[PDB]
Amino acid sequence: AAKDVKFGNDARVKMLRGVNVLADAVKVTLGPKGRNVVLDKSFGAPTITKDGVSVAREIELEDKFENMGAQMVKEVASKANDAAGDGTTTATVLAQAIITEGLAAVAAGMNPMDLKRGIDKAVTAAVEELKALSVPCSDSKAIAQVGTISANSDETVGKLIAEAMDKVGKEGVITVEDGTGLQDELDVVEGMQFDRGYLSPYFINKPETGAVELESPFILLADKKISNIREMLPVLEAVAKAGKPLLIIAEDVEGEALATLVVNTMRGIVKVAAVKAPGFGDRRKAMLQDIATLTGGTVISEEIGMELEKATLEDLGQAKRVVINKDTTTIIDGVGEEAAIQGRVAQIRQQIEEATSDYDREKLQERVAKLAGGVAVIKVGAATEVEMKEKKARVEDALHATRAAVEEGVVAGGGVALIRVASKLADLRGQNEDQNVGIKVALRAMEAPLRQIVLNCGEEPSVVANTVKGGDGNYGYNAATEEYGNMIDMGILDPTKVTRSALQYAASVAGLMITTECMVTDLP
Amino acid sequence: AAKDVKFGNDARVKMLRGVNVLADAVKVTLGPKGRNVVLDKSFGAPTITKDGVSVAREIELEDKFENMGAQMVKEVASKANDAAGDGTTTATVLAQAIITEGLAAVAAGMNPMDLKRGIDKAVTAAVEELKALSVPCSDSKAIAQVGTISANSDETVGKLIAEAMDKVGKEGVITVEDGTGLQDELDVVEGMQFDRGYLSPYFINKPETGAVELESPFILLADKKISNIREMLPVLEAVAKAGKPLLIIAEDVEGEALATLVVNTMRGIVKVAAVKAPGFGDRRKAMLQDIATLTGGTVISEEIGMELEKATLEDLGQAKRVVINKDTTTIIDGVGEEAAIQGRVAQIRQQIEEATSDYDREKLQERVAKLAGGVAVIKVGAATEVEMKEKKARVEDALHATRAAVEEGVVAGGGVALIRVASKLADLRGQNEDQNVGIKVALRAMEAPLRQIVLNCGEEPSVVANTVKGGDGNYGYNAATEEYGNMIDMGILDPTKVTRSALQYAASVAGLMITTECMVTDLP
Amino acid sequence: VAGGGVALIRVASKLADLRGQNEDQNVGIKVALRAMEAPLRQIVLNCGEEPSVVANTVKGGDGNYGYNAATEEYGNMIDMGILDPTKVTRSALQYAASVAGLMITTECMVTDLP
Amino acid sequence: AAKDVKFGNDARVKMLRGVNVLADAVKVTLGPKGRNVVLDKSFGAPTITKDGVSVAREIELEDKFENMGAQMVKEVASKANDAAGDGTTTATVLAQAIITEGLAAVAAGMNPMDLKRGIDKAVTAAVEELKALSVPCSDSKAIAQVGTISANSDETVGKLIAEAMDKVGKEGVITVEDGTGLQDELDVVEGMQFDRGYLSPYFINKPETGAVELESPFILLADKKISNIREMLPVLEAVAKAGKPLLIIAEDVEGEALATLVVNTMRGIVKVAAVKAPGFGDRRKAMLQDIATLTGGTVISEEIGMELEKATLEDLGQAKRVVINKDTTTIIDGVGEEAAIQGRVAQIRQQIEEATSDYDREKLQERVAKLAGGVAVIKVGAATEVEMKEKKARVEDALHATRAAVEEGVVAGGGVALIRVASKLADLRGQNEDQNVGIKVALRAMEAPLRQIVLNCGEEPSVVANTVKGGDGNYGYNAATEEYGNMIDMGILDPTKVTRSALQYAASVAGLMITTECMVTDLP
Repeated sequence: AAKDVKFGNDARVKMLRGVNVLADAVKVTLGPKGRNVVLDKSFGAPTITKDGVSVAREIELEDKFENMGAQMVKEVASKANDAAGDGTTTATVLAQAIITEGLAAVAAGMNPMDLKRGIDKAVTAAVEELKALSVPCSDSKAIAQVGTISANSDETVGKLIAEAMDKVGKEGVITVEDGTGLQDELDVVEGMQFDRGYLSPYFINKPETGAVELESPFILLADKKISNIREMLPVLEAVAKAGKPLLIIAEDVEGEALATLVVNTMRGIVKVAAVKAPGFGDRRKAMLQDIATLTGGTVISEEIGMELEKATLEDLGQAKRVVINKDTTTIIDGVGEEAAIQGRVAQIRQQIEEATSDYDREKLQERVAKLAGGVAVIKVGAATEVEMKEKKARVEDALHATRAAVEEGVVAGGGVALIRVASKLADLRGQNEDQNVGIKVALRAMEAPLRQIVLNCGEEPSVVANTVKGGDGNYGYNAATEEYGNMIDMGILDPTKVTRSALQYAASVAGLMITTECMVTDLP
Repeated sequence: AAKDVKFGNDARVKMLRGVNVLADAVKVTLGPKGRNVVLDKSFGAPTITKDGVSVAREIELEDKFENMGAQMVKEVASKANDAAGDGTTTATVLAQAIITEGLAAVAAGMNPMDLKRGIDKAVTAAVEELKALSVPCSDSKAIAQVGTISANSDETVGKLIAEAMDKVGKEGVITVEDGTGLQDELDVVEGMQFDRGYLSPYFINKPETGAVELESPFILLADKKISNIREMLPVLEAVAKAGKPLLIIAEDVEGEALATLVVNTMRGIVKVAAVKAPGFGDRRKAMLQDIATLTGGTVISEEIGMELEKATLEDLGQAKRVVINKDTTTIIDGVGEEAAIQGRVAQIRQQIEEATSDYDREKLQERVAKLAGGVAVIKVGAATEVEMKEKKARVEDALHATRAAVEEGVVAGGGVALIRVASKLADLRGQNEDQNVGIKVALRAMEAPLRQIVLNCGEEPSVVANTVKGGDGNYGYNAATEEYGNMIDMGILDPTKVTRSALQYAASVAGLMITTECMVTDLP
Repeated sequence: VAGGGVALIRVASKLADLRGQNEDQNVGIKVALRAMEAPLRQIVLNCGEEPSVVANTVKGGDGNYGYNAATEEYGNMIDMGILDPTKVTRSALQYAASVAGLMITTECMVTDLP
Repeated sequence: AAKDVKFGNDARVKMLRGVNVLADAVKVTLGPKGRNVVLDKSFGAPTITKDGVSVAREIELEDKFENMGAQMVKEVASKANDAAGDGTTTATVLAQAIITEGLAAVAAGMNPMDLKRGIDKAVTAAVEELKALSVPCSDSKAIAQVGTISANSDETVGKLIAEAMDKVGKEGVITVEDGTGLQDELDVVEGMQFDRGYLSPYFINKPETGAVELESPFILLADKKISNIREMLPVLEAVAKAGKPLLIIAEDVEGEALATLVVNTMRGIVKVAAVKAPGFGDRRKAMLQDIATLTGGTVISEEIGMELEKATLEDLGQAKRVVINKDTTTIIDGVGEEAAIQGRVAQIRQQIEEATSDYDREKLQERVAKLAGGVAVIKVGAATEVEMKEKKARVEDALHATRAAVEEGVVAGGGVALIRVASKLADLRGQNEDQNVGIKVALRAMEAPLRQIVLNCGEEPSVVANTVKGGDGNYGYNAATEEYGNMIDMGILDPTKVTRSALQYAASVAGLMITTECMVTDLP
């Protein structure tokens, strides 16, 4: 198609304008005094929300260049929430601050590349100071406290998360499902989790979390790439008959088969979802067999001369639930008999001994950890379902937050960590003056979220900022109570992982935009 | 699609103009001297109505932002009518008053959140004062009186209702249906009512009542989430023969299945409605079986491996009638054997003995209450179908009003209760000045309905308001007769519940609009 | 009195308990008190410093303590030789309020046609 | 009249565009390879010129704001030529550089006042480095070299100027006239010069110099301020007979009288020009009397009761020539008797013995130096009238430059003094970073003239700039011969006074414009 090509200053102003729409929309929601955004729906009543992730999702602009800006920040910022379970909005206001100052500078005649290098130096430093400020969360006393705080002072939720983590370990797999009737339950079931996400959205049956959820599905395990639905049909009919869901695991699923499957389950014919088999090379075949043992299926490989058309319901594995992310798949309550599974574990566990290589040994260890590890399942009861769904939501958010803490610790929330960390870097320098301007740009940017929060409250951002900078450690401003003090003690905190991800991703995309000299889109 | 995004002042005035159209259209109908609204139809001659709910239903605006506004108040205000059987028009004029003043204040530079907090404080204060002002309706004399007043002073109607409540209790389930000839009938039948409403509008075949009404329908009881109508087809085609309607009670009806159900029943192919199964977890399955017994159907649960395709007409339950609200499902005259039903009752009642907890007990007592309780059916007699249909309608309204009265009592109608209550709160204060302005905003808005009624009467609203503020208790202005005095004595009253509801939902949606800083909609 | 507008903001900071006959009157009072911060906020603004912060710091101290905008230094304004005659500050405030009062109470304007 | 008022950023770009037209116009004339600018005249053929002053005089822009900018730099830059006899184009290109960069910085959010401070520091430091870099012009051999170089290498002009200064001293008054024939002449005559200029333009009959030149005029001396032309009329008519011009020396000539004089001398009858009496107070009356003695006139003062109405041709003074600048009046060959003049010298010289105060001693010394010192008249001869006029011009120019050189010395021309100095100041810092940017702005600005010159020569500006920055002292680029070397040795030089003046006035106006936040003009 004939394109429209814009260069330099213009490309930059269009982009700025697009992200300004995006950020100005999302940042009104920041903090406890945050405002509402109303999002129209063609059918039904409009949606009222304080959730900036939702708001971001809705933003698309008419002008193509402006939309490019908005969509760039939108995506890279999504990556923050994806990593730590939170921080997308923050990533966004940071991005907006850095880009505004950065562009100002570039247009003022400073070198885009030197500015980017300075920004990134400042960010690296900031992440280290962040490691310094972080308060560790390690014994389950801290664990339960953190979960509790994230649950909005529900101590039951803290007790719960901590019990789960002690049962399955801190790195162990934990699931949440609806409760049976007002008492919580906790059980370890046969299960596994690996890093492969859906091969396409539209498989998503749980739009809140953006995930795939299947109950008691059969699971198809085939070691080959599946490009054509011609091989699949008999197994698909056995699955149409047994009226159960189905999970496809292959070397990959592409093209004809992929489109036909998406179209098919979206039209409600034979509900199916597909993900890639984990890993590559020989360990791919092996892990495929591991999952087979866990779920009680048989791997179908062309290598042994097995064909997918002659495959039946019997060759398949099975489990009670599966949940699939953008990047993660979790298999819950697998049917495979205990003999097969623990004997397989013994095999691999002996392979750990016979290991001639450190790498190989560790790969085998990963495998036994997953297979033998099992899955923690929290069933949330409330007495009257409303209270249950609410609590359950609270439990899931708290869980993500607690995992982030368990990994990297917690820091003062409400953006005082960022403004703190930033207050310490004033002496930071680069290789030349442009680099230095880049550094100062980022430091000023780290003041943005706290200032937005303070603004939504009707207070003067510069004064609050001044007071917080004047103090030390985790000293900051509690926007909720309008009270200064120690932010951890006052129970206002973010996982260190969350703030780090927010700043890093923000700075990444801002750097990319600051260094963009040309844009290409289609003509209207 | 590409969006249009508005901020702050711009979006707020937009919203304001939208709710002003809705309210101004709706409030012309208020009071005894209320005016007519003419609603166009593509087919035939237009509708002339004094009913503000219908008017509300019709309002949709050309401007997307303005439409969002109107739709918001429409949605939250509709709820008062949902709860109390009345109060939606009131809620809307109340809301308009709160919104106009509130946004006015916001526009002056006051803190939106503080305005909100102050409004909510005045509303809490007010609901309490309403309980203070409230007059109990307890004995069946007063009950019959309230009924007679809601039927437009038809004592037959009062007599009938009081007789119904005496047969099934004040909390008991009561129904109204067409009569078999001139004279009324009253019968108690096996039946149940639980709080789950239609899973979608468009299921409504009776727009006067905002209800779904099905005669001699089949009932499908499934313990499953139903996502795919392919599962339904044998059952739906089987129900398409025998030419009877179908009620789906399941864990939920989602996506494809729901969409197809809506479409099919709206194109007249098979009349169908879907509702959520009551409760959650295990006791959900228990109640489902309760319903199954009541209707002589069979619950289809995946747990033992039953599939919906393998369901036949015989697995379906039946009743002479079902009625579905937004929040309610009521089943009338089930086919279930008296032996079966009574045996299930016996079982639950012994389960009550072994109960190791009060919680378990109260839940069971609720269940046997429903099952053993049955349903009162009032058949309205007339002589000439026209008179019957009319009287029936009046009986329904009176029924709803009387139930609202038995629950929370009655207070002086004509919007004078609200203004009385506001006069008692003149000293109410907040944490700061903006909070105080919010309070005064609410107190002043509470004068709006009365003031409107009086305007429609062609009288001077301020003078009447002033005179009413000057008196005490249930002293107020009777607009029909242009007479001041004791409003309860004059038979002009509202259930305390509907006035409460109107005020609360009004303040709710108003609070939300006052805190909206951004709106996102599609492009024209 | 202390110049650079700190006399007006001092004076204003002492009147926080001033109340009128009703709420609109109360609003009148706060409008005017808040207005008295305007000259220093402006002075500070032209200097490229943050008006709100300086204002804040000045209100916190007492007497003729204020901000010297020339030197960016806090202290005793009079001791720093920075002052206005009391008469000029009064006249500025009083006349300002006079015309402002008149404009606020103006309901109609008549001028010739273009 | 109603005004158009622009603020801030908008106003600044208006100014920027205005000085951009002026400068881009003037700066093409700069190199020895400088280009031509063509100036339309309504009657006859257009003017082809390389004189940037001439170009500047013509520039007036349609947009009132753009015009304000242009006129600002135009006026203060004119002040440079006025001080040193040269440097106006330089001042203008310098100003354009500083304004462009400075406003860039301001728009990027740097403090206007701090940028001004930084610029002003850099210039003060630079003027010092310029003084260090300066070469003295002291012995008359050096004086003759400077004159010769300024004369386009005519050793005759150097000879002339040196002989002239030797006749009258370094500070003595020197004038140039038409020669009476081939082979120049020099004579010292009775004459004087004091610093008072015309009281108004439009008195100018010599637009080339922008000066007043009157031949054999009458001189009026009044110790009064003249507000009304009625007192003047008999005197104006007395001057009207004998058909000679008239010089007014008074306390002042104001309002009606001055306007009427400008007007009358503009209609071509009664050619007259007016100036203030030199000095003020009592020393002014004394000095007036000195001029009276020199010219053989009589002071007319009201103190002794003399009135202008009774003044005749006899009271009027006389001289062979008078020349009046914007800032200077010089009177050449007065009719006063040698006795009168030398006797007045004796009066004052005896007053010097009696002085009990040093200040008075200095003032009297000033007066006898002026009186007894006389005026040098250089009469320039050549072969043909044309050659004579050409040479006369070369002599006038050379004299300006040589005077400037005797005062402050010479520095490397071709704009390399500026770029040299700038290279010496690279380490200079201010009180904060904004001040630093100010400093770098001015330093960068100092390269602009040389860069312009190299561009006009068709060579690469960055490259030449660089090579000159690499050497030391008076090392630079000769644009004419495209040869690098020692600029003074190659005979390419500017008086230190003109380069200094240029940089200072340029930075002056630039400083003002950068700190301009509001512009006010008339409506179109």
